[PDB]
Amino acid sequence: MISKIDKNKVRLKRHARVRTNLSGTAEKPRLNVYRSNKHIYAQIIDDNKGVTLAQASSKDSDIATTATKVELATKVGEAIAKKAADKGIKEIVFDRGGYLYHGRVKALAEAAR
Amino acid sequence: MLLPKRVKYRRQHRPKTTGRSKGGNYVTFGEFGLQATTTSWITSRQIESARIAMTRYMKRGGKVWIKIFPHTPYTKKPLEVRMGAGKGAVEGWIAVVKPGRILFEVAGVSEEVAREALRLASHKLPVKTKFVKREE
Amino acid sequence: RVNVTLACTECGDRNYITTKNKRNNPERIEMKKYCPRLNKYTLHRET
Amino acid sequence: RLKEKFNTEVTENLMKKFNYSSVMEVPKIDKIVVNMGVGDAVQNSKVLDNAVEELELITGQKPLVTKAKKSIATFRLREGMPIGAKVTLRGERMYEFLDKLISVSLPRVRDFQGVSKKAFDGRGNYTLGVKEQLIFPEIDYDKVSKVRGMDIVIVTTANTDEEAR
Amino acid sequence: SLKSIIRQGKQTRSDLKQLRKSGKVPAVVYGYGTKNVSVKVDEVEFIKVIREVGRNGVIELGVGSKTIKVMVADYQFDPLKNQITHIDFLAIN
Amino acid sequence: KKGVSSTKNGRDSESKRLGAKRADGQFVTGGSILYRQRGTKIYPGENVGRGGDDTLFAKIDGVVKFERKGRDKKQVSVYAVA
RNA sequence: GCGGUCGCCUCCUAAAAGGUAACGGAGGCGCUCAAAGGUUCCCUCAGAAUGGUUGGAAAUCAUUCAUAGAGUGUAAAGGC
RNA sequence: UCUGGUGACUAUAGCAAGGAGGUCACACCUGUUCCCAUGCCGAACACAGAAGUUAAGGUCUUUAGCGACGAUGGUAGCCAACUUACGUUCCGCUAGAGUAGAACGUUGCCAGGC
Repeated sequence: MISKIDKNKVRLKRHARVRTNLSGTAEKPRLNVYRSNKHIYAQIIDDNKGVTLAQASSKDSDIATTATKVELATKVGEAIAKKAADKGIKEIVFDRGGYLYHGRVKALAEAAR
Repeated sequence: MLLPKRVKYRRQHRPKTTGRSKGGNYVTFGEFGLQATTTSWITSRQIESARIAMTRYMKRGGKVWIKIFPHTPYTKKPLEVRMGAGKGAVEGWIAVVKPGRILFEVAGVSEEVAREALRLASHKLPVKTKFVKREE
Repeated sequence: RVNVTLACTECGDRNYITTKNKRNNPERIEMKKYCPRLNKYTLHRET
Repeated sequence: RLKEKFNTEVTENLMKKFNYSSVMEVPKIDKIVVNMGVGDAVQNSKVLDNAVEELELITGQKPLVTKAKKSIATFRLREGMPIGAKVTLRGERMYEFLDKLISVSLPRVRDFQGVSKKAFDGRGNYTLGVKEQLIFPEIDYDKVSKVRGMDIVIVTTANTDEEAR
Repeated sequence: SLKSIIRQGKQTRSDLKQLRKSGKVPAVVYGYGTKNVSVKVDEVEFIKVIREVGRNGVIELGVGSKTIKVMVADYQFDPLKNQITHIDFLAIN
Repeated sequence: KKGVSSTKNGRDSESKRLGAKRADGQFVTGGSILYRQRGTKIYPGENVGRGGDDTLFAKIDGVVKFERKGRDKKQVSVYAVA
C-alpha cells in the first residue's frame, strides 16, 4: 500500500553519475547495456554529437533463446560492426560488472578488444 | 515600551532615512487611520506616552491597533568622555517611518472621537500627521 | 603525537620522517617504503 | 504454515476485499519491523540481546534514539534492533498468534490507526511466552510498529481475521 | 457609465509631471483584438465615478474603434496628494 | 582623562585575491590560471582541470569560453582554435 | 599615565572586478588522525505525528509529509 | 509515422486529480538448486524458469486550481546636467523587481521490430 519504488528510475540515475568520466569517442567507444526483465543488450556509441555510431543487439534475432546469462548472452558478448575499433571501455551500471555483465565482457575481450 | 526578547547582535547601524515608504500604507483593523507625512525615528517611549494618553481620552472605550514596532535597538554613551574606545551599551529601541504610512488603527467609535483623539495622540510624536478616512 | 624515523636496512639511511601517537599504537610499527640505492620498496624499521 | 497462512486464507479475500481494477492494486500484507526496547541504559539493554534470537532473525544491531529529547538520548546501545520483515523473516514472531497466551487486552480499541503505520504492542509478557520465564522474567520493552495494506482503518478492519484483534 | 478616453503618446520624456497638474491619468487596456495601446483619461469627470460602476462592471471607451466594455482592474493610488496615476483597463472578449 | 574600559576586538586576516584572472574570448597558454576560489563556484569544463580544490587552470592553448552547465551552474572551457 | 592589546585564519563595514581605515561589530588557532589517508564497491538529510517494559511531551525501529531548514574532528564563510 | 535507446532546452519540461488500452517493450508476478552477496531480512544485490495477469507505474488526453518563463504601460533607483540647500526639485539617457493580460500538459539529436 505504501510507496513502492520504481527501478528504471535509479538505473538511469546511476548511469548519470557513471556517465561523468567514461564516454565513447569512437577512438575508444564505450558499450552500454540496458538490462531487461528477461534479456540483456549492448551497443557501441560515439559521444561527440549523440548520433548513433555503431550497433548490434542481443535481441536482434539471428537467434533467440532464454537463460539471460546464455551463450546468447555471450554471442551478444561477441558481436561487432566491423571497423577500426579496439578494446572498448565497458560501461557498467550493474554491480560486479567484472563478473555480472561479464557475459558481455567475456567473449568480446579478444576480437573487439 | 514595545520591545523584543531574543536578539543575535546588540550593536547595530543607524537606519537609512530617505525616500518614500514601502509597506503599511493602508489601514485594516478599524475604519480609521492616522497617516504620517515626514520622516523621523519613533522611539517606543513616545508610543507608550502616546497610547496610555489616547486611552485616557478613550476612558477604556474602544480598541486600538498599533502599526509600528521598534526593532533596531539604538545605543548611547553615559557621561561625556573621550572619543572612541568602543561603543556605548544599548539604551533605546527605535522605529523608522517615512511619508505615507498608517501608524494607528481604531474601530466602531464616532468620527468626532476619532478626530479629537488622534489630534491628542499626534502631539507626542516628532512626525507631522494627517487624518485618513479609509478613502477608497 | 611524537616524531619517528624509518630507514631501509639495505640502504642504512633514514630519509623518510612520519608521525605516530604514543597511546594509539605504542608497539613498534614497520611498513614497506621506497628506500634509496635499491630501486625496490624494501621493509623500513620505524626506530 | 504461517508463510502459507499469509496465503491459506487471504489470497481470495485480498483478491476480493476491495474490487480494484487489477489483482495487484488489490494488496497483500504490509511488511513488519520487529523492534524491541529497554528502560535501562546499561545492563538490561546490554543483556536484552537474545530475545530477538528467540523472536526475530537479526543477531542484534546497535541503533540508538535519534529524536532524543532532554532525557531520552543515549548512544549505540542495543535498545532497538532493526529486525524488519524483508521477505524470509517477513513471517516473524509477529504473526504468531501467541498474543492469546495472556487472556487480557485482546480487543484493545475500536480501531487501530489514523497513521497507516500500525502499532501492535505485546505489552507485559504477552509474547515469546512458549519459553519459560528463566531470564525473560525481567525488564523487557517491545516495539511492533508497521503499516498495513489499507489506507485507513476501514477496509483494514472487517477482513483483519489474521491477527483477529 | 459612458466614459471616453483617447490613445495617448509614448516616447514620453518625464516632462509630464508638470502637464499633469492639469488633469489626466494614463490608462492601458488589456485583452486581445488590441494590445497595451494606452488611453488617457481625466479626473474631474472621475469626480463622479461615485455613480459610474461602483468598482466591478462596465465602462464605455469610445476609443476610436473597438468601443466595448472594458474593465479598469488594478490600483495605482498615490501618497501625499490624493492624486492618482496610471489606472488601467482590459477587454472582455 | 580616565583609563577606559578597552576593546575586546581588533583582529582580522590578509585578503586572498580571488576571482577571475583571464577574460572570456582571449587567447591563452597551456597551464595558465583562470579562476581562484573556495569551493567550486564555476565547474571545470572542456580541456580545463581543477587543482587542489581550487585554481581552475587551462590544459591546452586557445581561447576561453564561459558558459552555463545545467540550470544554475556555470563552467569554463578552452577550445583549440587558432 | 592606569588598563588592554602586539603573530596567523573567517565574516560585516567595503559603495555587484581586485584592493581599501578607526582603542569599529562578532568568533577562533599554537592541532588532531594508522585511522578521520589512497583505491573499488554499497548506501542516504532535517523540522512530522503515529501509540509501542517503559513512556521523562522526548527510552525504539518502522511508515509516509520529508527539499538540504541535515550532516561534515576542530570558528566562519564559499561549496557538496 | 508508434514505442525502446543514446546526445541538446531557462520545471514553458512540474508535483495535485483522474480518464482509457496492449504486453510486440518497460511492470506487478517463484524460490533458494547455483555467480554474487545484506555486520540486517536474497524486497536493493543474483540465478534458472513465467502456467497467471493489467491495477499501478508507462503512454498519450483532460484540470491553468496546484508553479516557473512572464512580452507592454507606468513607477522606485541611477549616469550626466542646470539650479537651489537638498531626507529635495526640474532637465536629458538606461529604465527595474512586484503586479497583470498572457505562452503554458517541451523543440528536437541520431539508431532498432515495423
